[PDB]
Amino acid sequence: ELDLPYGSALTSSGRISAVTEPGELSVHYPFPTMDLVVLDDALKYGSRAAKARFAVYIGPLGADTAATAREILANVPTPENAVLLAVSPDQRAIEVVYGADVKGRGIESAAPLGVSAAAASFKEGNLIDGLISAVRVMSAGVSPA
Amino acid sequence: ELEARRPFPERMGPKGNLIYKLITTTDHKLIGIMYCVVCFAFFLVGGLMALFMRTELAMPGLQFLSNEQFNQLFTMHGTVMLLFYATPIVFGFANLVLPLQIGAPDVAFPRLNALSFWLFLFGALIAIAGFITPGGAADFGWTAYSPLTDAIHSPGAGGDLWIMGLAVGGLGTILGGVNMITTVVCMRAPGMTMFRMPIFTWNILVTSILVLIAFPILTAALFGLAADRHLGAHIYDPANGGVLLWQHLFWFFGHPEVYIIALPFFGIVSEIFPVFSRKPIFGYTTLIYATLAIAALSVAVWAHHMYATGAVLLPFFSFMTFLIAVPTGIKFFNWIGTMWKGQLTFETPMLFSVGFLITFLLGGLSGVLLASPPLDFHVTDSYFVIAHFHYVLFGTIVFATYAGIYFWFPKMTGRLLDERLGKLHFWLTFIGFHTTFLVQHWLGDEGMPRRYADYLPTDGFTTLNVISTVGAFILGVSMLPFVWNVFKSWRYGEPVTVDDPWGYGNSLEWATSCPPPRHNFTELPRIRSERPAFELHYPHMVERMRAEAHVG
Amino acid sequence: MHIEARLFEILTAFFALAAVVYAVLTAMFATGGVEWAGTTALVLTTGLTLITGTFFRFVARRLDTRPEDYEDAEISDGAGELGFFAPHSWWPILISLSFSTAAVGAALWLPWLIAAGVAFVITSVCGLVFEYYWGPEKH
Amino acid sequence: HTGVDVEDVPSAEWGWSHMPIGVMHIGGLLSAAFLLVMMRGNHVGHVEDWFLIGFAAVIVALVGRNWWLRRRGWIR
Amino acid sequence: SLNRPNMVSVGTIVWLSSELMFFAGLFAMYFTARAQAGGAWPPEPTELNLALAVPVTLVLIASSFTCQMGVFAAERGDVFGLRRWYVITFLMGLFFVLGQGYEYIHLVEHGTTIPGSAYGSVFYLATGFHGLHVIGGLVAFVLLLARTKMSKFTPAQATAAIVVSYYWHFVDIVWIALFATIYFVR
Amino acid sequence: VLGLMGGLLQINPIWNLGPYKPSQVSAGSQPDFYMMWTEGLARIWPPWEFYFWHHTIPAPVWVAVIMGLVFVLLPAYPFLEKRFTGDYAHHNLLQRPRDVPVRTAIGAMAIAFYMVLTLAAMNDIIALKFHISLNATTWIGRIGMVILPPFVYFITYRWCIGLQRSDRSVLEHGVETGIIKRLPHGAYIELHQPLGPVDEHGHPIPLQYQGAPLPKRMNK
Amino acid sequence: MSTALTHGLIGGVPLVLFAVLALIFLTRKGPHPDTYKMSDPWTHAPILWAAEEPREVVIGGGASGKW
Ligand code: HEA
Ligand code: HEA
Ligand SMILES: [Cu+2]
Repeated sequence: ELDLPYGSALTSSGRISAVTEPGELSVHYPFPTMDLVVLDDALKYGSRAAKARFAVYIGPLGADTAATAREILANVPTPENAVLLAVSPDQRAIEVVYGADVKGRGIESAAPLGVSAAAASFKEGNLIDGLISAVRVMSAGVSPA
Repeated sequence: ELEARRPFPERMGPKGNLIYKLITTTDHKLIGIMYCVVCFAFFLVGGLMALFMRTELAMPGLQFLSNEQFNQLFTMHGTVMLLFYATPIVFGFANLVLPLQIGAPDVAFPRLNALSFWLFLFGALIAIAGFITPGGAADFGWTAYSPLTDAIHSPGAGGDLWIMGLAVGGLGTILGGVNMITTVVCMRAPGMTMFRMPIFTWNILVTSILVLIAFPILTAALFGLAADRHLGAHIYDPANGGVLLWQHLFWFFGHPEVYIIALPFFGIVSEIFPVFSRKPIFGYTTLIYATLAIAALSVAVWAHHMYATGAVLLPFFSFMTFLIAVPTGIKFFNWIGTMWKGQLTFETPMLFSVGFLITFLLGGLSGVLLASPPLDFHVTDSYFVIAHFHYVLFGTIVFATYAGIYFWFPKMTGRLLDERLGKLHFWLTFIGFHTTFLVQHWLGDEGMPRRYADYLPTDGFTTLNVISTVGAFILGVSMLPFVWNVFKSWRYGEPVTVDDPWGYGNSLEWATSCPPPRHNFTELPRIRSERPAFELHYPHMVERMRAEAHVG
Repeated sequence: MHIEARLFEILTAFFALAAVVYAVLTAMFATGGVEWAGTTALVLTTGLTLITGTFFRFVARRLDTRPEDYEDAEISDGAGELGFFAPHSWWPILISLSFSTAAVGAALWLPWLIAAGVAFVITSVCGLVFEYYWGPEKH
Repeated sequence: HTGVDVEDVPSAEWGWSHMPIGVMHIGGLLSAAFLLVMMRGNHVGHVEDWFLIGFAAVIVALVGRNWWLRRRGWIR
Repeated sequence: SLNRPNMVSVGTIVWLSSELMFFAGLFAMYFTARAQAGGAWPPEPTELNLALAVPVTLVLIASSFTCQMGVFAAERGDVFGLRRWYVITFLMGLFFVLGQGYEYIHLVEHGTTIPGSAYGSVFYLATGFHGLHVIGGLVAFVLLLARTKMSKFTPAQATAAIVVSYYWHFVDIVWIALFATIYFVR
Repeated sequence: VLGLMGGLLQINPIWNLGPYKPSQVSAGSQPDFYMMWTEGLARIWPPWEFYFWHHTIPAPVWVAVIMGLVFVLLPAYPFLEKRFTGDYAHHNLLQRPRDVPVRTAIGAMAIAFYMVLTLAAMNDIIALKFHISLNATTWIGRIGMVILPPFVYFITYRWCIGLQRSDRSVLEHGVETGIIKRLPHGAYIELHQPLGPVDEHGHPIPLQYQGAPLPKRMNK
Repeated sequence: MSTALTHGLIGGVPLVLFAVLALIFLTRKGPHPDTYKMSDPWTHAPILWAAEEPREVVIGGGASGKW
């Protein structure tokens, strides 16, 4: 009873079957591919060496920023053992949230470091680049447990 | 509600993910990929042989080759290009997209599939491994005429390997055909009757019937030839009717072969046209009947290859080839009608299909010109014939195969091939091809027969050979963009996170996830026509599809 | 199945017509009489299509309607349990290797290689046929 | 053990599963040098040295590609 | 679901048709080179002993009925009748091929050879391939019996038995054709 | 078995030969198959000699040192492996060759080297029966001696890891039975069979690997 | 016909044609969206990227900073 914007159709299962016109894409990420790849292996190999999902958020936080960040953290598959990094380029605000299960592993000694590195890299206009730096430092900080 | 994703899908895959799955596999998708890759390797080998031939044929005089080496070159070129690249690519496309199109989880016999693939590969490797013999590979023609392939003439050890490799490959092809017929007949979705399945599937069924009719007789002829070579079996002596017997048997095999490698690509292009024309396929049942007619007629024209022997009944075969010329015409007109008054967009598959149309029309015109005996009395065994069958072969296999690759790459990978590289590739191929093979009509009309390694400067036709070799080198350079595009776009390249990346699709394969799961389906739609995915993605269109389906 | 049988009957009719016409047109008007090499191929391709069509016809007459042959039907009709489709197996590549050994032993006239190839083909085919029927080991 | 990760090699704590990469790189270079020097004492022919140089060039190209891709972080 | 028309049956039928085309090629080889040799086209050193060609044909024809009785006992779920009938069929097929080998020996003894004549070539090449098909059928019989021995009897075994049975029927009738062409028409 | 094959097959018919005389020779001069590698190494080693003051170092010296190096590297392997891996504990349970990819690859490389050396010893027989040039076989051996071992190493490593992954897949899920169903909303599943306990919704709980082989066919 | 110029054409025409066709086609714009530059506002939909690595709502800490 939703809109299904001109091509989507709900199947006999819950799956949606979307389409695309011959001359467009289906991602629309305003970043180059060769930086998406770098952010991806950062996010994967740093999560291997720390036993904790690392996430990244870029949308707006038009409220109490920490409230909204911990509202968002409930969307990671295992939020209790996860580390999220939120960024709002309009409000120019950085927010790092933890989980209850990931703590006592050297996290708060590393969150301000990551925030400072992300800010120092953002002050020139490098979004993906600062995200990479912050993920690197926080993943190198947290210990496996 | 937000929903977690990845910045970019994974590029390659874990270590040890493929090599053992490659040996024990039984799913048709991996086997189709293997088919395609090895067939393109063999295509590259054959093309290299052709480039050697061209660079010798320019500049009168034997610069770096010999007569023996030239004969081996054109023999192996013809053999590889016809039997180790086209006949298996047919089954490659079949194994790729037939079970998806009929809505089945697998092929009928899943281990016979792998058996067929491995038989093909090892037979090809056996037949090619005659070049490491000090005497060389087979040196007779591709056709292996009657007393020249005896034991007295052609005594080397390359002809034996030739014969045995062909036998093994033929066994593999017969098994593949059996599997395809059984799959199309038995395993089918619970809603679709046989007059709702796509045209590609019908062409594959008919081609499999032709394979079953044609290949066993070739195996019989080859066993007779091997008996004659290794036991002195007096089967093909000219003292008996041994010279014309071989020709009758071989051509009864060999014309159904060209129609076998022609029909499924007609299917491919007929399946690509409506997606980019935004229209239904014009004359469904008409196309089915034309396919059946071509199939029935293809076995009773075998002797239009033996006009110059003076030993056949000319009016019969001449008239019946004139007859087989018609259904191809109705097929062509149905394609043009499907493109008529639509909304055309020229992405790479549509571009390659239009190129196919043009090239095949010219080739078929030259062929129907060739079909009259008093004209074949002059142009046979010349370069006119070479230009003709190169037009038809190229325009069909090469162009329709590139179209099929650019069309079904996402449905098998989840990525998208680049389009600028695709356009560059198409234009290079088109220009080089039409510049390498056009002057050969004139080159062969004036006396220059096929299979000559040298000629004299006092003769004419020394500039036309230079133009042809320039074109051949352009065609050779035209393959770098394609392999670069495939090498880059398989790992990187814009991912596909939806069904049907070419909107307005049909055929029930664009109704499942872009890389299909194992067993190909998580749910099926209700089937009412031959465009089920189109009616699934645009439910507000069935009233208009049923209302105005008969204006014309 | 009703349409497959009709297809094969059409093909058999045309092939028989062509065979008879060719035979009687080369009995006269030809250099040496009946041609004897295309005639045979034509009668026996007629026989091929005839065998297949007759089998399909019998199976169709001995069968009730099927969700595939039937229009008007829905996906809840075919709900059930299909046959047995073999998962992973490695015997095909060994069969192909054995057959290739026998073939290369027949190309170069080497009888010992032909014997070895035939033995390997028998062994590999036995392995393929018995793969899903060997019981647990007896200890 | 010296160390690899279990998602790469599932049985990493049951047996030796890692060999350093410098061994493989320098071994490839040494084998290429052996192929190149194997054409000393040219015995009346040059069909063989074409093959020698081709195989050596292919080996060097593979080693160079691997080294360059590892140096830029495209592999691990 | 299971779409009652069996799958193995369709596969075996289409493959049998292809093999018929193979034998078509062999027949076409034989008929040419018979229109060439004029007069006594079987050369003088050959004489086809009919006193031994008929018994083997009759034992093959009887083996057909034996195989049919076997598949009859198979379609109802009892294996021992199948085993008995198929052992009988195997025995008499072996006897047929042994008699054929004996005729080959006595024919080459004082006459035709493959490199000696054209008739000898076409004769040996038309009958030896049929002999090879018979030997393949015997191997199939042995394999099927072992498979029935090694596990429980289910419908799949019945399907295997049926398809082997009518493959053997095919080889039998094609032999009937070969024999009627070679020995009686001449 | 030994009696049968000593009665039915002929070996070393010395009477077809003659007594030894330093002036006559024949064409097949091979030793038994356990010295063929020594002969092949002597055949495919290039002619590198050194001539300095009043002396000469011929080519077969190379064969001598290579032979000695092989015979010295064979008995000293366990100490090399324990020095390189650094594992000095007692062991009474064996390893499956698929759990130790590096050692399996080393062994496969050594076996490939041995096979190349052994086939390079029957040059004459191979080039005569299979129609190949003799110089071609010499160069094929001389190049294979360098490019076949590493290729075999690479393939064996990847193959071992593939086998490990195939084991982990049947540990996580159950044994594939090969039966297909259609699931009235047109879905195809394949009816796995669990090896242990099951959870609330029918999926089996994954097991842990214990170094023992796992069944792959339902009839076993 | 003047062996030098035959070799010259055969070696030069294909590569020249490749050059013109590449400069014609490979210098256009792809369908990829052009990079986002932080001087200007952010209009794209919200983005959430997970790690996916370890297979299978009480907060433990936090931090902040505003550039
Ligand atoms: C893959 C394909 C392929 C195809 C499709 C064809 C198609 C045809 N071929 Fe060709 N042919 C070969 C491959 C192919 N051929 C090969 C490989 C050889 C020789 C090889 C060898 O000898 O070594 C060969 C040789 C060959 C010969 C003998 C050459 C000889 O002298 O040696 C002849 C004529 O007898 C012939 C005829 C035809 C005809 C009549 C068609 C017809 O199918 C085509 C009809 C097509 C049309 C496009 C008509 C278009 C229709 C309309 C537009 C309506 C127009 C109506 C009128 C003009 C009436 N072919
Ligand atoms: C399906 C088939 C097919 C295809 C695609 C081709 C492709 C080509 N053919 Fe071929 N040809 C035949 C089928 C085919 N041919 C047949 C049947 C005959 C006659 C048979 C005979 O007489 O017996 C024949 C004969 C034939 C001749 C004349 C032989 C004779 O003298 O009579 C010539 C050249 O004039 C020729 C040219 C070409 C050219 C230039 C291509 C170009 O299309 C190919 C361009 C290809 C490439 C250059 C490959 C690219 C290669 C490189 C990139 C090298 C890279 C190398 C490695 C990586 C290994 N063909
Ligand atoms: Cu001709």
